[PDB]
Amino acid sequence: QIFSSKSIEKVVVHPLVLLSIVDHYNRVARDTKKRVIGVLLGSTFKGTVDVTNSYAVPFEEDDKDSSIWFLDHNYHESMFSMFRRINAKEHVVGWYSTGPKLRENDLDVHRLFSDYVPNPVLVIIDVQPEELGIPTKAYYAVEEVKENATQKSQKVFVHVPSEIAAHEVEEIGVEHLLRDVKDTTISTLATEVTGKLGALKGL
Amino acid sequence: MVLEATMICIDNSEWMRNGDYSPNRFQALSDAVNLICGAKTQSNPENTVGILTMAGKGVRVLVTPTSDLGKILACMHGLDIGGEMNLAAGIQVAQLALKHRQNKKQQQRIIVFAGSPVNYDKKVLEMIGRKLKKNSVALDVVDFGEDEEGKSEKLEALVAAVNNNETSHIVHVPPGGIALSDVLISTPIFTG
Amino acid sequence: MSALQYLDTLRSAHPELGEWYNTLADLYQKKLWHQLTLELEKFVALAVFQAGDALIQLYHNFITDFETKINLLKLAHFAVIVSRQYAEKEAAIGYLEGVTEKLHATKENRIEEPVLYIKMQIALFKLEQGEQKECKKLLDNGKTTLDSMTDIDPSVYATFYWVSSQYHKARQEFAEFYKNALLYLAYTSVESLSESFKLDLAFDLSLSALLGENIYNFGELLAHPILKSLLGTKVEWLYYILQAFNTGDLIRYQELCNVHKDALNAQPALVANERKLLEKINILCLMEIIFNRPAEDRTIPLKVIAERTRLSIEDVEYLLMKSLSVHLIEGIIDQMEGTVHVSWVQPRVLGIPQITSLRDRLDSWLGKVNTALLSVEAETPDLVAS
Repeated sequence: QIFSSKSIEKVVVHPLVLLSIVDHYNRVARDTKKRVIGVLLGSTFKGTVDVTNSYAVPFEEDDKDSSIWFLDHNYHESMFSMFRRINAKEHVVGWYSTGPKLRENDLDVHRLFSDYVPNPVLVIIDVQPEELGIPTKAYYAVEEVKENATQKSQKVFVHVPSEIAAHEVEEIGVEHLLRDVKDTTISTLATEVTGKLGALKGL
Repeated sequence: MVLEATMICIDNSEWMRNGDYSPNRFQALSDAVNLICGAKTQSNPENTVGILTMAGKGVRVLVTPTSDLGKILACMHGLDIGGEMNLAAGIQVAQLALKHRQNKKQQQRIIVFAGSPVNYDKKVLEMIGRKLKKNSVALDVVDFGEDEEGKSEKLEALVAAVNNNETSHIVHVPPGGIALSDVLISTPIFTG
Repeated sequence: MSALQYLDTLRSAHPELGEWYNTLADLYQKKLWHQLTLELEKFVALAVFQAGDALIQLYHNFITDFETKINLLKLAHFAVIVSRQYAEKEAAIGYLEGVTEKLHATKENRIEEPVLYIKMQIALFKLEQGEQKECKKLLDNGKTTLDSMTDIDPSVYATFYWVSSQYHKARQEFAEFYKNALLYLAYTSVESLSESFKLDLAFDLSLSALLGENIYNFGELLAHPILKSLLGTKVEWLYYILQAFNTGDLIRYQELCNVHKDALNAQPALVANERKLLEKINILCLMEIIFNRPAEDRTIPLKVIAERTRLSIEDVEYLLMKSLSVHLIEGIIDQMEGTVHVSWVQPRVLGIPQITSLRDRLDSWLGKVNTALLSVEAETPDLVAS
């Protein structure tokens, strides 16, 4: 009866978030291997995190000392107030990271951020995806008490399912963007055989 | 006015619980930190002020830089004083917290409050100051309390290792009934 | 009466610690309380003063002044160390109740952790008095309090699981002692303990696991270094018995018992429960037997189970339905040919050789996938070009 914090069952990531994050990475990290960090805004319902909007939150991390990471809260709380004014329905839900892999300081970022949300979600988005799949991977910190006595309670990020769905307006905009490429005349089999074959390449 | 990112490296060791300073050393330091936050915010609304505790079970960052004076006051009111200050680890985590930057254009300034004797080798302080010099982080050292022989020399050596175009100063506050805030007001810390 | 005068009197009493008393007095005059608590932790850890009432008077005349400024968990630790030194347990219980009432009067948001700590020490003290029902009530209340608060000091978990363990030991509940003390060794660092208590706790935990009903996972037990601390002692026989249990070797356990008949006779707990651990080791032999087989041959005749278990048809079936009923296993058994269709397979305990075997298997299935993909690619050209 200790886990009264509603476990995060799934996270739904919508396009606008990904587009904003990609533009942030381009503006801040087009020609550098620096990662770009930000804050995720939205509503959580029945264990599902609706990540509606996100905004750029400038980030530095020393290329020599990974433990050191320049992010500040002034603009963070200012934008909380300003956006919530604009849209009172939304509230902060998480912080996103633009990169292929986690880093240890992601844990302290999560710790500092959880002061704003009791259940924050860390989403890693690969700005340049090479694998065939969803470019987003969701995480939330869990205090795992290892059965070994000599180690204190360590907070470990636990993967949560992440999904991509687009609102009717976002779906409209996406198809308007994707007409020059996308395929709707594919007879369902071509799609299913392709997906099975890709899965075989996976397993 | 210059945009500055300041992290107030607050000690939480025993040597602020002495009643000799003002009515209480810890209360005087809390008032001084609040006044410093107010002055820095008044200089520019964009200024960032952070808080760190050197002593205890380990150096903990209570409030990484922020301008919400409410958060700063709340965290100062909820402080559990104690421990032996870790000046080396304290300054390392102070660099960790001054690289807590939204606006990359702001400057890095460390304000160090030294109330307890420094049991740290000169060499370690010198290497830490040289790392700060490489990182271009300004360091302000506030030496307060009873002046035990050796603490002042170590602090001055660290300041010299960090001194860069007179951007780092050392302030020695003699023990007395004079409030810490009054002395800090006249120091170059506020004038910039 | 001034605390400084008390410190001077004790300094006169014990010149050997005059320097430490001078440091303490300097901290007091300089109103230095927390590093004073650290030096006091060192002072109490020095077992020199563990014999005498000097520390009781020290608390009464010194720490009452710092109750409002010292971390509450450290205050609880000092109060418990003091309570341990009272010859009369009822007086210590009253003292603990008084300090809990003072902490409640303090009215802080963190009173619950040290208060739970002290309450659990009081419950342990009544356990030493045998008042089991009050101990159980306090344990339930402590569970409730732990549930309501998070981010607790791990020492609180450690001490609570310690006292609950002793509770279940007095209750002779080997299973719940085993679980709670495993939680303890999940929370309480080994290096902090003395080897004597390490051996004692290892002995008790191994005995509980042997007698802990429904507990068959000896891998974790075997893994913890407390048992490695048993190596080189008079109780290596018990570690060997545990290894035989984990290996399901009925014969191995047989000569282990035969060699150590005296030692097993030296402990009445094992003598009376012969049937129970006999059944347990039979079942472990059965589970490792099924483990040896692949998942493609989870049908096994009852006869082979008998010879491996040396145990009769009716009793083999009894053991099977028992280890299927306990949710240890899931499966079906066919009597007509006398075969056991287990849907029972586990996943753990293997080494470098099984890693190399999985290497061979993964190379094999990579080849299978390769031939499938090559068949697809050879079929495509005549068919996608139309």
